[PDB]
Amino acid sequence: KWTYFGPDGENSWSKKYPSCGGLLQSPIDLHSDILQYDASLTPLEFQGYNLSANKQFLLTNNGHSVKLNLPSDMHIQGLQSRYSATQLHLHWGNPNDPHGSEHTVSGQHFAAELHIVHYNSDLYPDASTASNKSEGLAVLAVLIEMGSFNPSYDKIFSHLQHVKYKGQEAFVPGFNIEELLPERTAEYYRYRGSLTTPPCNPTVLWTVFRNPVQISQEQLLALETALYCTHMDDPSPREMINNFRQVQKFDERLVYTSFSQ
Amino acid sequence: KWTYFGPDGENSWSKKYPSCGGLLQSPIDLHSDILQYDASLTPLEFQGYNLSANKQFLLTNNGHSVKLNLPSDMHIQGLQSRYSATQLHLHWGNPNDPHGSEHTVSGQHFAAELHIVHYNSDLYPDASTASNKSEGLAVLAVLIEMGSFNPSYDKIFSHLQHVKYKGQEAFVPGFNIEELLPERTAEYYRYRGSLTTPPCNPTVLWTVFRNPVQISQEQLLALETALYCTHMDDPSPREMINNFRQVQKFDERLVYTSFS
Ligand SMILES: NS(=O)(=O)c1c(F)c(F)c(S(=O)(=O)CCO)c(NC2CCCCCCC2)c1F
Ligand SMILES: NS(=O)(=O)c1c(F)c(F)c(S(=O)(=O)CCO)c(NC2CCCCCCC2)c1F
Ligand SMILES: [Zn+2]
Ligand SMILES: [Zn+2]
Repeated sequence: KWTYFGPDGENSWSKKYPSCGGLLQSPIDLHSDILQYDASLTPLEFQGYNLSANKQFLLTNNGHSVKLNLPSDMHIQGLQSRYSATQLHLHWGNPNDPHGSEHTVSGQHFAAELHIVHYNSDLYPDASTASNKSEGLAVLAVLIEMGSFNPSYDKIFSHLQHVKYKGQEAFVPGFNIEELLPERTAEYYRYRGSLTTPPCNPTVLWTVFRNPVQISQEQLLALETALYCTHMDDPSPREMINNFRQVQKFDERLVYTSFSQ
Repeated sequence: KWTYFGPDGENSWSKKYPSCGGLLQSPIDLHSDILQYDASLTPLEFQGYNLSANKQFLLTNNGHSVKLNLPSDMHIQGLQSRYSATQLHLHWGNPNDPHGSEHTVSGQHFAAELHIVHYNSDLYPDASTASNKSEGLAVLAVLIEMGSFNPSYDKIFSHLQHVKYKGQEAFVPGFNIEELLPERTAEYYRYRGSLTTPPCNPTVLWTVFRNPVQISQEQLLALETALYCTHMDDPSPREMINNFRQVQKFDERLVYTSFS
């Protein structure tokens, strides 16, 4: 059992999960000193993001986040191997401190962060297997701020109130995930990192888009209040909040940008 | 041992020291949402900070920072118990990313940070005994930014070449420690936290001053380049850099300010 608050909190993850205390840890603060423009950085292409509306995809509160499972036929192109979708999830903060992105940009926490997890399907038979292996994962990160209502994100946020507790499962009608991407996806930060949750394997190529998306005050509140980290039967409920890991040292590492300034 | 890097860096500190994976950990990001003004916070009074120019004080490279020993006559007034000085020390980054303050303000790392450690000498016989007890410590933080040369800080820095390796020591003549403090010291952040290094006891009354000081770029480069974590006879040597902890979750606590 690992949490984001307390003695089983992030500082103690290394105890049972050695990689959490290891190399190439994520997330990071995105700031000019570690940034380098790289003009070999080409736009990604997104394939099979348009999931059938006439089909439904499994949403899961896993006691640590709310995740939507995704079909392996959805993949990205523009990286070295094929990367096929496995899942998306979010991290966020709390109504007292609604700044719970994981990556930060010149020290600024955004409101929340959306992650779309892909695995290496040129090399590995699944995501689980790929996760423990080198260059085995690729994560897309969309920074989220407060602003206008977001009908596309609502396509997820409306099933929340019905997966409130640990282990619970429910169904979203398939939709076009590219709707969850920001403006100018060609402009992004790229670097080598790790899973931000136990077991923290250093196996992730991160792409964090330069531009954020906007969801409204109420959707943001909704996301921050809907879920619990605990089961239905648990005598000591815990609200699912602050489910972002703190930024990590970035020693001898560099973040590559597809954009100049 | 414990380091700021590698498999013995900060995310593994809790495997050696229970408190570093506990509550109320320092340092923290100083940002708008969690600041609460508190008109109750009166200016501290610094007693016995004008050290005798006629006395030498030990400056030690301990493999983690450079620390100057301070006399137990040196104390803070203004708090509920008397707090007496034990030492001061610093934290910093590296020439390639010269942002190594422990506290950040609105997410921004300053160049470096100066810490002046005190223990509660109304309750306890010394610092080490006080290190694990209620209301044990009060630490003063001074945020450091790169800029104008600072004569006073050079009263410490000018000696850096003498404490280059771990276990190495210089002697420093007394000057006024208050000269190290930024202006308007009445203006500060205040919160309950911990030691930023192992054993990380959650026994520190923190006071971070609002205003940064400046040191020159030469002065900061000396601090970033003179010192080593390893002994002189270590020919597999570690540079002393990035000797600061990442900011901690701080999300039931508030930080109180004395200014608006
Ligand atoms: N920010 S993250 O992208 O590194 C991340 C999470 F934050 C996260 F919580 C998870 S998971 O524990 O919720 C479970 C995945 O469905 C994964 N998942 C990865 C690691 C777990 C191995 C199997 C799935 C591969 C991705 C994950 F990748
Ligand atoms: N950031 S800090 O102000 O809490 C701090 C340090 F960063 C630090 F490095 C030290 S250290 O020089 O002694 C090396 C760490 O072992 C102390 N020293 C205090 C805490 C040590 C235990 C009890 C005595 C109080 C001094 C210390 F207090
Ligand atoms: Zn994630
Ligand atoms: Zn310190």
